[PDB]
Amino acid sequence: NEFGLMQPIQEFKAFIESDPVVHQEFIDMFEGIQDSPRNYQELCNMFNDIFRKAPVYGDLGPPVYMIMAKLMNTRAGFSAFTRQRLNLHFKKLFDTWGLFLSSKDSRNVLVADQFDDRHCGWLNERALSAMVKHYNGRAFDEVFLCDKNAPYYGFNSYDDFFNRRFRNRDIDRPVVGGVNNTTLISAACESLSYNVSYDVQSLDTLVFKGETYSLKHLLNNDPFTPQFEHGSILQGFLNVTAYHRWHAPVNGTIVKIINVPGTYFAQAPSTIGDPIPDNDYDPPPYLKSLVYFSNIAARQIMFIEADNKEIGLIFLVFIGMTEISTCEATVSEGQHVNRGDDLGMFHFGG
Amino acid sequence: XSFALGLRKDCRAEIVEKFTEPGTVIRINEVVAALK
Repeated sequence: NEFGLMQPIQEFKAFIESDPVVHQEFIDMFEGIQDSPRNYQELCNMFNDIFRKAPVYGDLGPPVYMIMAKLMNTRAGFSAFTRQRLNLHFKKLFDTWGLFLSSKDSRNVLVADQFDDRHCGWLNERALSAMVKHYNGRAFDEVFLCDKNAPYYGFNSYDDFFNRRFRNRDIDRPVVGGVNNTTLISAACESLSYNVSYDVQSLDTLVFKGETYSLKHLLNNDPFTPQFEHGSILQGFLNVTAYHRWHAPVNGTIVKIINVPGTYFAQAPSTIGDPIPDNDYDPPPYLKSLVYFSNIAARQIMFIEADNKEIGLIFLVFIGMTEISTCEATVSEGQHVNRGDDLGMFHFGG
Repeated sequence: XSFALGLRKDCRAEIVEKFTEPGTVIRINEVVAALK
């Protein structure tokens, strides 16, 4: 659209104004002397520009997170961001944004241009080098499937680049031990370890108590949930620099795939009001909340039956964060997967 | 973004110890749990 807010944002604005409680929550979260966005009208206008552009390299997080972080860090923000009616609208905004990100016009950030002193396109050496830091001296065009002599490294869209494939996984990311060893469980995602919890449990409410896993929440009251009581969970975080596809953690059968509406902007209540670092080392509040919002965030639950009956039923949970919250399975229930096979991928979207 | 792997108590596959320290690199497809 050419003039005015994209209709999805306009509907988003009208929903905010249609509920006195929501409307006041969108005033209170902006309290104190502010910079842009200073109110919810500026926030919408700013969404209107972001959703017409692809992200660039340079900030700690994706563009909507950058402008939402200060609002997330308030009681009023956390309150609006944990209403399902408002989160339905976010899903539509980010889903619409993903359309542009799958179009060929999103490739204008697949360049070496340095847009300013803090930002540059994804084909600039600074960005290229960041994405191959854990690949033992091999270059981006060696690790990933692309054409270093083609415009945009041959990618069709920002989403094509975001979901790039390994050129030779058996070189760069081997299935350690071989597909035929059924005693080993592979990592489903390229990531950093974030947490491990033993003897996991369920909680009646998700406040105080350590901001921990609650199985009945994380697994959306699935009937399988009791079998996982007293178990263990390993959680990882996927950076800007990280491959975003999912690989099968075991040889096995896809039992159950469940997509769960959830939050996009909810941080742990014990972090509200913590300082947001301006350096690149210290974690900001939302990034200290991954275990917390794994219970409530927009997510996809995947139950798999390992061919090896000593492993048996396992769960994967793929957890969204802000505008990167679309969880796409590329496998079907009843499908058999071999450890390391494509399982799905993350997208920008709702 | 984040992903979580969940294992049952009956499951005797055990998480590799080095991943209990936050910030450890997880290379996709590498071993994050094994049966003893």
